Amino acid sequence: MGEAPNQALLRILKETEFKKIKVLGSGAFGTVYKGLWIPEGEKVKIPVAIKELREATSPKANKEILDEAYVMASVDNPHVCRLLGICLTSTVQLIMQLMPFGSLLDYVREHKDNIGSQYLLNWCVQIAKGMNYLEDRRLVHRDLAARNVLVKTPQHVKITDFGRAKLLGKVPIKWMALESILHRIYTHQSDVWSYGVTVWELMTFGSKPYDGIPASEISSILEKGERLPQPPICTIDVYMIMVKCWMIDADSRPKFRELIIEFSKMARDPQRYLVIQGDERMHLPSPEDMDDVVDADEYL
Ligand SMILES: CO[C@@H]1CCN(c2nccc(Nc3cc4n(C5CCC6(CC5)OCCO6)c(C)cn4n3)n2)C[C@@H]1F
Ligand SMILES: [Cl-]
Ligand SMILES: [Cl-]
Ligand SMILES: [Cl-]
Ligand SMILES: [Cl-]
Repeated sequence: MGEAPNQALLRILKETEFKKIKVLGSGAFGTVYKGLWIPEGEKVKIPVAIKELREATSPKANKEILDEAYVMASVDNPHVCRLLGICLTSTVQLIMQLMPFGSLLDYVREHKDNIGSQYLLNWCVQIAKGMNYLEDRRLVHRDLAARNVLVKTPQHVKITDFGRAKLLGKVPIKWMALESILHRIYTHQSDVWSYGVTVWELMTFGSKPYDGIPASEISSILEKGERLPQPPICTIDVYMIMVKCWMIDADSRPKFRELIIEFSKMARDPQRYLVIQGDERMHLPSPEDMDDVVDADEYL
């Protein structure tokens, strides 16, 4: 025992236990469907996202989806997405929890006129909680960004996208720490950098970081000492935390546990820390042969 044994269970599901209802999106990875999973013998209906392979089943693609599935089967935290199982059909399918409100990036862009300070600062806490869990599990995420946080409810977000994640190419330069761009060094403290950019995406309502700058210049821009600008809604309190995440010395950046502490202090008095016009009034969502629908988080 030099590392501890990963005693996670990989569950293999029959195709007959589930049904695809609509497509939620498609890329070069394949297709995410909305479905229901109904495990045999249990009077339980579980809403799922089924990520099917690209149909072009291929040793390289099949390798990489199973690496993602390895990590997603191995995590268990309220702010991290878990895999429910695999189906080993001709195109392999990962069965995941449905996060019905989508990515947090798209959510902030769509709902900006009704997102208030309490929600933004609570999202920051939740992402810091889930990243602190990944640090405990010894996983460096390597692709933290507001695209890769999903919304179960507006009150409940989870980190996803474990397809870069590593223990202990085309790359997302504008979320990466300087050591990662220059030297390929990745650490928990380089995910802290990306957390800073992620918070910046949220507090700017989904604005693109470094918009217009070619990715070759980013490393030189950063070496010269420039960072992303203070979002309009942000007090110096919140923005100084973003700045601290973007220090050159990685050990001078905050820990995820300290981000939990700081953002949760701020979340007890939101309007002292983010200034949003109309904040006091803003009210967001809180939610069909569907008697036996249980969410995956209650199906242990
Ligand atoms: C491209 O591989 C990723 C792997 C991670 N993923 C995921 N993990 C754990 C649960 C879950 N659940 C879910 C996803 C969605 N979506 C979208 C979100 C945005 C989207 C299309 C699917 O995924 C990213 C690109 O575009 C919607 C409208 C409802 N739910 N519920 N998804 C989403 C992808 F599969
Ligand atoms: Cl692990
Ligand atoms: Cl801006
Ligand atoms: Cl200001
Ligand atoms: Cl601090």
